[PDB]
Amino acid sequence: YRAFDIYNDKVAGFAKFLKETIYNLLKDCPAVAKHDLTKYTMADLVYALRHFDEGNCDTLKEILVTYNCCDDDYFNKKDWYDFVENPDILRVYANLGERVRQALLKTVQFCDAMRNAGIVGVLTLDNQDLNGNWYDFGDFIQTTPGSGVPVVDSYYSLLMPILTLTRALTAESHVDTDLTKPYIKWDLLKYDFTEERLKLFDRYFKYWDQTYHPNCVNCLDDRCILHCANFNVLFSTVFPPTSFGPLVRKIFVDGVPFVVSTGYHFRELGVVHNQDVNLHSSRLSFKELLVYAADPAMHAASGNLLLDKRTTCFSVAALTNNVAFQTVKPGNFNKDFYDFAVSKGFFKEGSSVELKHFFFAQDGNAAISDYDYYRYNLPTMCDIRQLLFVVEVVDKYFDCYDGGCINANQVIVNNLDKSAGFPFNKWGKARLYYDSMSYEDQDALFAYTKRNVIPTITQMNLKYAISAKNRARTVAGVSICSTMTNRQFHQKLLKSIAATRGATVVIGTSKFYGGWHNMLKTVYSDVENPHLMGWDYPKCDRAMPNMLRIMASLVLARKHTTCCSLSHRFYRLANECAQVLSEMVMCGGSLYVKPGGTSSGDATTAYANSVFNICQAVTANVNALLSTDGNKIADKYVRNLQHRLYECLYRNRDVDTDFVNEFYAYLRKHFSMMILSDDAVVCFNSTYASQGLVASIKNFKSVLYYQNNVFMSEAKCWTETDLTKGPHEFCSQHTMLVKQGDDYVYLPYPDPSRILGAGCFVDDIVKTDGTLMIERFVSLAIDAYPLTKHPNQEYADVFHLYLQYIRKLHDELNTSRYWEPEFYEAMYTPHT
Amino acid sequence: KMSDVKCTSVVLLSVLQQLRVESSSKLWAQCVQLHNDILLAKDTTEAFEKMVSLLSVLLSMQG
Amino acid sequence: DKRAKVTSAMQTMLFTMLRKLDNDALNNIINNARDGCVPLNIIPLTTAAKLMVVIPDYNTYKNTCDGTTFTYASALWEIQQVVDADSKIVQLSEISMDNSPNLAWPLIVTALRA
RNA sequence: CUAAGAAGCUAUU
RNA sequence: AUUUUAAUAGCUUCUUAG
Repeated sequence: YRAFDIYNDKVAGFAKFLKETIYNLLKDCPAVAKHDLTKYTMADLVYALRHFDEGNCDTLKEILVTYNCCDDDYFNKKDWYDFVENPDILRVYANLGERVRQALLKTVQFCDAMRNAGIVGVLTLDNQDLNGNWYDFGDFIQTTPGSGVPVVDSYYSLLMPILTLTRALTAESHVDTDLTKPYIKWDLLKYDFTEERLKLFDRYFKYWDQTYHPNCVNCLDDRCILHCANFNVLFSTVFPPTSFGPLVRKIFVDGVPFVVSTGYHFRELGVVHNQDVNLHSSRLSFKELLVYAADPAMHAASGNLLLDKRTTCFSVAALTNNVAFQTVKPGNFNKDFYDFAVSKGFFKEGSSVELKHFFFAQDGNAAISDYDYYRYNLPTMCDIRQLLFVVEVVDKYFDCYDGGCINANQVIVNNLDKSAGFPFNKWGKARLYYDSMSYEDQDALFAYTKRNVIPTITQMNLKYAISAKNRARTVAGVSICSTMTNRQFHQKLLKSIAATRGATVVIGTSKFYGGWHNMLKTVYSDVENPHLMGWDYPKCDRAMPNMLRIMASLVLARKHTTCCSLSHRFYRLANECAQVLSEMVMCGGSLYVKPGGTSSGDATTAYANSVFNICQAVTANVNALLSTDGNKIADKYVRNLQHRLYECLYRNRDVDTDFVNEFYAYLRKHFSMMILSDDAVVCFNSTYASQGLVASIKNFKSVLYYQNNVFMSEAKCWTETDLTKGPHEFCSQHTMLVKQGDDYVYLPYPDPSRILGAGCFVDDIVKTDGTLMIERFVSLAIDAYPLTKHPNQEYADVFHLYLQYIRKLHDELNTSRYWEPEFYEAMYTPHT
Repeated sequence: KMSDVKCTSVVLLSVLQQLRVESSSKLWAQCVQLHNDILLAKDTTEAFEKMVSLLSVLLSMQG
Repeated sequence: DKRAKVTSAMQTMLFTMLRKLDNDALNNIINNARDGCVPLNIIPLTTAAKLMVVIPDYNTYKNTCDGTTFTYASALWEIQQVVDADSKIVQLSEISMDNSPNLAWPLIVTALRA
């Protein structure tokens, strides 16, 4: 049992199976072992890092212990195979990559020797030796010499998400390709990196089909951008990390030299230059004044150089001379609630009448150690035709709306009591920064940020919240100007999703007034034998690929076809990638650099997490559908879906609308979903998930292993085996079925220790006045109504304890009166 | 009855914060570490050793 | 006016910092570019007036800095203050194995360019 | 005087 | 010192009804 990549008329896919005289043309080339090896092939090393599960991971174990990368006594240690708890596993993976370079250069010597010979033929990934030899021929064809074509899409496209894990291009940083020789040395002042990057692409990837452009402003559509940036993730690890980012320019005004940006050299999006440039300023205009004040190039030159060894990240400077740390405050105890809580015969031992959750406190150095949690971010770079099919299937989950550009007269603010962001947050709030300019100036700054790029500064400080695990999470905070462009550029679709009742995306709509019965009736829509799933992503804010964030941002702006041209969208995408992906983030008086992932303070954050969750859902279904045998599944429609799917990925170049609509029909009909930004319940047909037509737990385990590189344990996920009772946890609520009236209504109830824990631990001594706690305790009484119908008695005792303490506080200070149950049962009537 | 150990510990840490002894950070890291060790316990006499150590701490200083 | 006061505060922000800038050293690094365009991350790296390093424990100081002088990034430096979290000057003859239980860590150093 | 609906402000879970 | 979503309670204005 090995792994094979098959393109036949019967069965197509990538799965396990049960298993001429052209040699005298290629007999004098140093790439073919002579005919009549190594036992394990290269595609098994492709497969076992893509299809990983514990218990059947033996093949990976002899592949690692064969080639002297590891001994066999590191593996009797418990908990060895996870990135999040074993940080030393990345070293023993990293010893493989020189054989990967010796593979790829041998394929370059295969392809260049093939094109001069005159052979038209298609290459398959399973035929490689692990040393570098190719051996399996037998389906090629002859032509005129010097005109034969290679078809190299499938090998390179499936090879992509392991090269940046195994670090195959870390050996280009030497002098002349030997490991024992010293490293290559550059002059510091280089910033172009165009000619030698292009000859690197015509050294390693010389016979690729579509034209790579090293810059992205030259590009012609909204699909060469993902192509060029997905190549540019891999090439941007060779070059030293000083020479990436913003650039400088010398300018004279008021007798004083200054410094200002003129363009950016991205990790991914190539080289862009400013079309507006001035040699001297004669006066001052407030648009360019905000441009100059938003730049931290004015802060970076006036700081001391910083060398940090606390973390493993790159640094630029420290803005002030003095470094200080701050501490997380602990909380306060309500002894009146506990003192009356023991008077009702409660808080014994010998039972579960106790408490679980508490407040926690953190030291001064917790904050920089919470920044250190970005070290699980890795350079990851994904498949190119698979993502090209995912980016068209995800368009039909969101083409039920209307959206476009607006003006400053029709922008809707929610609140004006916020923070501002560095360096603007020392003088004025957001209200002062909307009171300054006019409508014509906001039209001008919409027109000028389609011509120029702006940098910002992320402020960070801490928050206080209730936890069940000793941990802190801090905040992220974005400055004004990118958000103020972002409201104008996106706010129509932001309100258009959040005002339609009943869809796949479930944000906006409410659990009260009989909404939860409509929720779970939309879940169980047209299925036949349903069970339920559910999961939470392990530290999703601290680790994310950059291709998934950029492809999530490009999906959310398909709608502007009547207002702007391509360059305006290019400057908006460049400002988005400069403000959410790699921004010089500050953590406590020191200007660091962010490796990549979502900030937790942007305007378009949670909807990007929702389409991100949709992206792992649809990649999990296509990865489960491709990786099964075609000689078992009974239905002919599924088999034709499989063959037209694999042809639509790896043999076509344009889009096909009909298969996108048919695949959206299948995924609507049999894998119905409900997602609110991290947390899902899905409703799978249980006749198929044992057979293998849709996803399960294990495919989500595998796809989070290879594309996201964070392990998810089996204890966090779950599966419910009943139609009647609902999900086990869904946004930390529990589900039962309650008779009320003439039918049965789903009343969702919380954890009881949350209700017992939210009252006695308040965070402020000033909050021990009852003026806020009367509506706080009656809102908790609304939240703790559906424990009354539960057949265990202690939660009804908790409900009556809260009722008597509400009566005590009302003495100390029917239908419309909240001190009877007739008011609270009116809240869950389905008629408003 | 062992929730009373936790409520006495959190009201004594509320006392010990407003005594203003945070600036000497070396004892404060150990005190917050043992406070986190108090709240995740299951036996009582080990927790009784932990709370008589914390009463020794809050009767030790004259802040 | 609010507009005039935010223009005033932004004006004195962009004019009161011009001390390390308006130097000859920015001209010393800006002159040899092909178009007067240099990457921003090596703007401080040639012309830093100071270096400050945070140190977490004893063994990283055994690897990193010894004596009064050391070398980072083809430049010589000379160490003047070493300071802790209580903002006191900790001394140089005391830093060894024999005091590593007692004192309070992490530490902050500073220097000047030779 | 009251009920219903819509809009703006403060404050909470 | 973040962003988005709903619910309650309180104020005020316009409209409709006796």
